[PDB]
Amino acid sequence: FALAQINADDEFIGAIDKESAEYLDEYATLARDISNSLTLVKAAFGPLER
Amino acid sequence: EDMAKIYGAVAAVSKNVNSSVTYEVKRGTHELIKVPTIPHNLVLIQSDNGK
Repeated sequence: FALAQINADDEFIGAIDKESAEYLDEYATLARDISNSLTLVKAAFGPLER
Repeated sequence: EDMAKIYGAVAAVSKNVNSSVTYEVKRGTHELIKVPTIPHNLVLIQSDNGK
């Protein structure tokens, strides 16, 4: 009923660009940690038995 | 640095193996005492006149 039109301010636009840089760094960091953890599991632990 | 962390963790797992055990076998063993004198129970009873 009271839908508000979206206004794209210059300050808001620059904020998104900063987030894209931080999102990109976060994804790259996560990918390295996953690769490290996958290498660690294979070398250290074998299979479980009952 | 990440590989140094990973290799060290694997080395710790390899060092968790057990070599052997050691214990002392003593059950059933007792100490012995030494008796100095033989317990004789003999007494000589004689009359006053020696009869």
